[PDB]
Amino acid sequence: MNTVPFTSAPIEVTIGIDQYSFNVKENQPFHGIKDIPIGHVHVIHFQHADNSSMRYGYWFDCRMGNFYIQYDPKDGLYKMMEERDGAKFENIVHNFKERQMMVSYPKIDEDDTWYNLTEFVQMDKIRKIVRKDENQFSYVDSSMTTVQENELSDPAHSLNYTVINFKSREAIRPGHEMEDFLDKSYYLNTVMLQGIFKNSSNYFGELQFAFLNAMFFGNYGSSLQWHAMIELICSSATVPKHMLDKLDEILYYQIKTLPEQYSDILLNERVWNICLYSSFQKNSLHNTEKIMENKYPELL
Amino acid sequence: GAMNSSNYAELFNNDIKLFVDDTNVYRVTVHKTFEGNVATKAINGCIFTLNPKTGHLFLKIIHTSVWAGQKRLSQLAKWKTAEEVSALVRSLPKEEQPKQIIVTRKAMLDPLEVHMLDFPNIAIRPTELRLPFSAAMSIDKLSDVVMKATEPQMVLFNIYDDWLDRISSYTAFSRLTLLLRALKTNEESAKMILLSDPTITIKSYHLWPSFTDEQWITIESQMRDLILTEYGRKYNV
Ligand SMILES: CCCC(C)(C)NC(=O)c1cc[nH]n1
Repeated sequence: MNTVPFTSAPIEVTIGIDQYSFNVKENQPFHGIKDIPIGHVHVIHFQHADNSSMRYGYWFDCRMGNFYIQYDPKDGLYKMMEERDGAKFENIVHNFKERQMMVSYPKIDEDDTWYNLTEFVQMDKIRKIVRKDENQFSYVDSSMTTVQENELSDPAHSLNYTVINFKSREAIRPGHEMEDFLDKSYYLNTVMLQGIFKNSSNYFGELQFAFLNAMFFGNYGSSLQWHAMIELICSSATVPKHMLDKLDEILYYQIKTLPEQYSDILLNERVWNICLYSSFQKNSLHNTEKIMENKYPELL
Repeated sequence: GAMNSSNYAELFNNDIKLFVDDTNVYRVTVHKTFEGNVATKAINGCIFTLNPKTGHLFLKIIHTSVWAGQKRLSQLAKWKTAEEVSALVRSLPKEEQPKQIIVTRKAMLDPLEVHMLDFPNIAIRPTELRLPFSAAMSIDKLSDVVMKATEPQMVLFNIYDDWLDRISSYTAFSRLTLLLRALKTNEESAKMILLSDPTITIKSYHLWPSFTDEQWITIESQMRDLILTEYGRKYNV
């Protein structure tokens, strides 16, 4: 069990920790979150009660350091910081735990949701998408744009997702124009998997990270990336069987977790109808198709 | 973006552009088999690639051999079109290459865009105009060269004959669209109008008859009448 203590809670805020969220009143005696799953990345996120605009948060892995939250009244946000003094940190956390000033990450008999949503997500890969090398954790918010969105404006504050563009020289071999545009296997398997990602785990990790930033921060460029990565697989006629089976599980848990009331803005009708009903893989995503048809039949 | 009634004079400015029409690329006759099933037999086709300012027509003849052993021919035809247009552009000197290519059917946009990725500065555009370029195969000399081809071939024509010596390219394009619309709505009647008078001939190096200015006005009026008529004969009006 790891702990993310808070110095204090000076402004009223809805705090999220992975798929959980709870309200802390302005100046409430609240000192953080304990019992956090070692072995998982996590995301702690914030929506101020007074400005629902700008959801923001931090991706982190407690194995990489002792992290805490402290509100900054100048920049107006709850900031993650690393404490290098291990004994100081342990002492602080023990005091807050003894006085019962921390909420507990729940560990529920049946639950694998968070594992299933972050199975392939790695902190080291997050830190390459989100560039701020002096910190071990990564800040994301609603407004950050992706490298690809900037090509079509501050680079330091961008999401460096892998650029996917179906009408690009990278995607289309000279002389195989029709073949490569209608069957994207060479772009998936040779360019992206063998060439850029190295393996399917890294590809799925970025896909899952893009989904989670879309869902937790309403980050539009992340939603675009998630759908592009789904569409690149579904539009490939030749995909390893283990990748299709794993994609079906990945998407099943993402669709299961999505708030029912955000489906209209987080799900692209064209991509999903194409993927489930027109694409090469229309018959290879049984779990995803079943939950989509039972939970969002209107989109289809 | 799209080309329509509001930006019509853009066709006749000094930025090189080409229309591309693919409606005659894949052509079939549908017939019964001995067993009473239906089958198709391909016939030769053509890509209609036209500079509307100069009248230059790059007629790429599509011989039926290009379909042998291929599936999904209507889809392939769009990509073959895009392949041949891209090859044409690459064959032209840089200063002759188009700045825009306008496709007459939206289904050509992605095939052409993908084939032209090497030319990011050439704009690929659709149009909202309903242009009657399918009727190109009603021009006897164009139909003849297509049907006689035994191999892939490109033939260069000026679809305006010598009209630009006397009229502007706006007027020439308007004349061409009127003639082609008429041929499309009632080919027999339109051809009768064009060739009824044996004293007006077609020069060996031309496609249309050698009408005087006054005769063109009469001809053009007869084509309008034909189109309005058929529009009545059609809708009963
Ligand atoms: C008095 C100890 C119990 C605490 C106070 C830590 N619960 C919370 O702070 C809390 C706030 C919102 N949800 N839970």
